[PDB]
Amino acid sequence: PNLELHEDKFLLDLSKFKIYYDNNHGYEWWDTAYLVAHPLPEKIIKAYLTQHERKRLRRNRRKMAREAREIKIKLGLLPKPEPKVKLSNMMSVFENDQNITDPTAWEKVVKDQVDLRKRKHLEENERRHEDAIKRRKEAVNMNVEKPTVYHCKVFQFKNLQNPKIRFKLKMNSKELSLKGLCLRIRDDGPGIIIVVGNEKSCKFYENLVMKRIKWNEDFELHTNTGDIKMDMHNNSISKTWEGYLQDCKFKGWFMKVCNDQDSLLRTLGQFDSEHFYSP
Amino acid sequence: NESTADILKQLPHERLQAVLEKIPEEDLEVRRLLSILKKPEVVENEDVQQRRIRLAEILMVDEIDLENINNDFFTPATSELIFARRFLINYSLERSRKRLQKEMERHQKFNTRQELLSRRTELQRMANLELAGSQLVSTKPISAVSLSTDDMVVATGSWAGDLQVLNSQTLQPLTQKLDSHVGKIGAIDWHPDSNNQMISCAEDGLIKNFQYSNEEGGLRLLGDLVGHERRISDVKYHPSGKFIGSASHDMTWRLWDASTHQELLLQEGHDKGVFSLSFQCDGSLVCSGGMDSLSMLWDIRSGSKVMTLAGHSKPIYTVAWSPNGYQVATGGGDGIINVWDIRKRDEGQLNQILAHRNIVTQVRFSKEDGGKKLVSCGYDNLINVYSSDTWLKMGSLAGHTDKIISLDISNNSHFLVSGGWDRSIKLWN
Amino acid sequence: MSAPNPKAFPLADAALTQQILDVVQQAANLRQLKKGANEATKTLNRGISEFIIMAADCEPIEILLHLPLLCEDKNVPYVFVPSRVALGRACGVSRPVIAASITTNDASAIKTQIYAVKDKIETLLI
Repeated sequence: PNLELHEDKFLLDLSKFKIYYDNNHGYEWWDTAYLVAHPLPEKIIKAYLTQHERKRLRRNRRKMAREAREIKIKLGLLPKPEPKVKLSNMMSVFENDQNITDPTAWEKVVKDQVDLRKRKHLEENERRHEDAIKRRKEAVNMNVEKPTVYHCKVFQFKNLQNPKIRFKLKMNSKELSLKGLCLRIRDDGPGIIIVVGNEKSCKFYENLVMKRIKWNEDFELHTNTGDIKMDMHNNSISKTWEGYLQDCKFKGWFMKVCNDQDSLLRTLGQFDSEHFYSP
Repeated sequence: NESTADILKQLPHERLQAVLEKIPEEDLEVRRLLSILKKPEVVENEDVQQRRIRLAEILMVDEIDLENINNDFFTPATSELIFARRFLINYSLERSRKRLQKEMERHQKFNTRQELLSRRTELQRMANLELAGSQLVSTKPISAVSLSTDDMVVATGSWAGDLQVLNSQTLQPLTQKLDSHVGKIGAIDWHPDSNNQMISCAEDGLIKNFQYSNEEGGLRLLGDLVGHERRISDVKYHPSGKFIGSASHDMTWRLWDASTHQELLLQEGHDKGVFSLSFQCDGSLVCSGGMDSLSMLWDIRSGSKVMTLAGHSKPIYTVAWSPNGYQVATGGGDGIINVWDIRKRDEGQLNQILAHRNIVTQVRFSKEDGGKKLVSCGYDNLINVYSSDTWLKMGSLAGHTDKIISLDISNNSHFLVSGGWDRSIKLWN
Repeated sequence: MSAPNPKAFPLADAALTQQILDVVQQAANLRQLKKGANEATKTLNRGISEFIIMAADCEPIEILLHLPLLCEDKNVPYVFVPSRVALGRACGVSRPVIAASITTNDASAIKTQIYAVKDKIETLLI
């Protein structure tokens, strides 16, 4: 008898064994060939650089640029530079423009002049900021390129009833590109969580499930009629395994509900994951 | 108009800046040329525009041209070994026949109720187990421990590769220690019969046949085995008794005789290290685990690679055969135990216990009782107990403060001895 | 490659080397790193080290082979990375470097990269 125990597997089968044995003709499917002189040999990134290679690069990069600009002013492709002026330098620049003659007209020019330079600093910033976000969209378009190995985790808990917990688990899974699934028994019945991704992703998520979120905390749930208290203090979480898998057949992260402990397996069964559940 | 453009053209910055616009613009396109041109594909921090400039700067200096111009045998020999294969066949065939018959006999009684009681009892027994004592050995972690066929004595190998033999029940202290000529011990094994011999493999590529003398500490080398270049990870005695098979690192598992100390078979076929060799209880077959994640069966008698098992996406450290003889179990860097039963072949194959986090070192079946329980050890510090029918995890035990290199279990199944990075040897109830 | 030195062990792969050398340099800039043999050997004797990185192709290799036997007594992980020239760069040095020891500060900024990599390395020591 029995079921979660899965004793069902202990029980012996005679026809398979007898049928096998008769077919075998005595001694397995190994030595059937026997009832062989030779023995066989059977066949089959980033570089960094130092402080001094930054200077030299920064200076030899800068030098070429400024000297090239220098000729452009000689050759006359480019405006001759006018003096920079400030509210310090203001007084002693006797460039021909209304210095003592118009006193407040020369206040404005310099004060306006100062702000125009700054405005440029601000502009270079925002323009660069904006460009990257367009550039970001190319990142969005880029499509994964499979990792060879898939890190994974698995978690197991008494209750998931709190919605605030139900919601985070949907976000972060979609936020971090974690493949996987979640299941549980009915509503109040316990369950399991599965997640798979690059090893950096999982670590974030693992931190969330254990150290950030409080599963023992109490919440007042909403029902179809109204709001009621819930005490989950007994509920707890702990990790089972983290490891490595030939392929992750999980296409997307799909939270679901199962009434029994069996279709729950058949759910995972689709993914050849029956084993990940522990009674 | 000419002299104006020439001087501008003669200039280095300008000379570069003209070249920058003829080179394609994508991360991948830019990258491919670099690796082809052998320079570093990527530098510390850089956006692609900075990456692109580097190309130009490299293309300029060498005066290199544009991306345009840029772009199985049968081996004979060893008749004498050939003789042995015959011996194996005579021994193997009889043993297999006996085994199958015995298995069949069990089937007839059924009377499920007794059995299903038995499993429950076993699980309860497993639940209870605890430490008895610790103990010490050395200051290097303990790489191998093994129990004699009478289960009275343990041998413990350090990384330092010195073996002291301890007294099962009490452990206190020991009988006597020896610092063997070798520095880093792979595995240690007892001959199935006499309880007079051991065998030990280690870093030096030399296997040593020990005579364990009575109650004396006068453990005596019987002979050394030569032929191995690299470190030897595992070594086992054929179930028969005559032959020792050795499996090391250079893609050679070597079958050896005890008496003559000769190389009976030099086998090849893995493409990196081979970290374990197991012999299966009828003495018909050896399964080799490897660092290339390919579990590869082998028929000793024909010397034919039989069935390759693929499941492990990291190196396969232990390969534990089952007493029944139709099942094998493997473990690996990936924290998985695969259990493959060869009879099904078409559609039964591998049941994966998800066991442990952080690797697996040594999986052990329970010797007596035909094999039912599994016991395994990873670096998770825990130690596990598994059914061989459901492969449901039953219980776990934590008495170690550090990681566990290897563990062996009492023939009755009233002992469990586990040894550990932490340098103790801990007897489990 | 060339024949990787048989005494080199654990040898990090390609994917771990990127993860390790990156931590090295990340520590260099907080000056939690120590470069070279003697500087590394000093660390273990004091007891501040986290793990040692060594060059696999260090010519001859016997000059650093003492570190492993010292590390095993102080219970400190270690690995070899495949070239010295690469390890030279990560420490911020023009020139080849065969060993390096990250150190301890438990207020550190990078603390969580380190525990990450030691966890990976100790796996290799089977």
